[PDB]
Amino acid sequence: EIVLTQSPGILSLSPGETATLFCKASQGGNAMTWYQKRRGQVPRLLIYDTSRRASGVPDRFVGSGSGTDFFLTINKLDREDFAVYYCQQFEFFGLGSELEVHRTVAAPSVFIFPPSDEQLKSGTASVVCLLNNFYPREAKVQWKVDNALQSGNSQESVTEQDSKDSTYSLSSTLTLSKADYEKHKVYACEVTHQGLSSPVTKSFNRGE
Amino acid sequence: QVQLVQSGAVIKTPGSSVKISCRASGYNFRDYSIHWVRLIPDKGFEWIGWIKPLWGAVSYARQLQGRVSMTRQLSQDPDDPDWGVAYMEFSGLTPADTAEYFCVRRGSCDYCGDFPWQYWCQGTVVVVSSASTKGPSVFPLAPSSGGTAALGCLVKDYFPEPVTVSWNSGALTSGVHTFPAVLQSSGLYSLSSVVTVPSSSLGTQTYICNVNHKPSNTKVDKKVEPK
Repeated sequence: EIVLTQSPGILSLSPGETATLFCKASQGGNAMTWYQKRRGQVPRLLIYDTSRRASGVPDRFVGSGSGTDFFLTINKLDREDFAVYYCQQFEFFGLGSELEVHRTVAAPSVFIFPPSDEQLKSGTASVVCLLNNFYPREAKVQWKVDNALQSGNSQESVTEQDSKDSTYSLSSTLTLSKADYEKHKVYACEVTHQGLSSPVTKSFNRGE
Repeated sequence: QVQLVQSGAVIKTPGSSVKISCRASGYNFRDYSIHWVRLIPDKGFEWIGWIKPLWGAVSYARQLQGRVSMTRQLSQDPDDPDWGVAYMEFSGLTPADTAEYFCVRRGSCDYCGDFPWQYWCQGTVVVVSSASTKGPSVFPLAPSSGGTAALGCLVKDYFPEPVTVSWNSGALTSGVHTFPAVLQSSGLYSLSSVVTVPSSSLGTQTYICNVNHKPSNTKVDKKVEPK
């Protein structure tokens, strides 16, 4: 079988710049195919036979390579070019490289939301921490309950990169039983992010 | 223009089989192979197999053999005889088979090989789960106070996807983030929708999130106010 290894995993660049994406095959001598997949859209063939552009593909997409090393070059990046790109040879595929929009670092605004009494009435407590409008996407959110770090009991979700301001938002949801919730006082989410000179903490005291 | 149109998304129970159709038109159906490929969350693309419509000869990915069957039907319309339908049936489904399935076809140029797929069906989402259809509970994420405040709605414990969320019946859109749903360990989905607004307005403006879950025929209007 052929193993295709794409890099980098994420590429951060601005409109107008040129992106270079790499695909290394475990076997040499075959031609390379590339696809574009914009978020939520059908995949689109870009390049076949290593360097030939598919139907309706603009000339700023340039495929090249030889042996085991293959490249997709995207000149003068357009807003639409920010997408995930996959390489293929025969039935084998790379795991994809994401091209994302670079912009200035932006610290998240952080908010914490205690669970509602109505949800508590039902036996479960959801505590939510919102990190709004930040860049880059990488952030560390730590839940602490009475200063004990919580792990394995929260789930995160992240928005798609905003099409206009290139920021992300993230939510982390700590889920506890009502009995567990009511045994502790201080609930806090600590956020660590490049845009912050030191970690930011938002918290509340249960029933206060 | 070549067109590949697939059958709609479906929810399947583990142990089930799913049969997906791909109506192909705009070219001579007998002249080109159709492939099937699946895009699996967190795992990427997996080629499933191909079928050649003339004799309906097939080739299945070694790792899927025994679970996949491809067949085709050729148009029986005398004044429109060149289109056809390709079918793929996938059996013994597990949650790991939850994916988006595509039928695809090669380009028709001289240097086009068999695997560069110029034409794609719109995809068919297959969710494999033992969960029962269930509408969401909606809970408030209440604003805690010039500055800007955040508020939202927690849409919890529904199946299957999707739920749609608007605010104030669509009149409020600026600053709304409705997060991708997460699958909880219970097998049920959950998401939040949040919005940032002026702290100044918290006493003057009303905020209502409108939640619609069509699979359960569930509609909820949740008014969210300061705690």
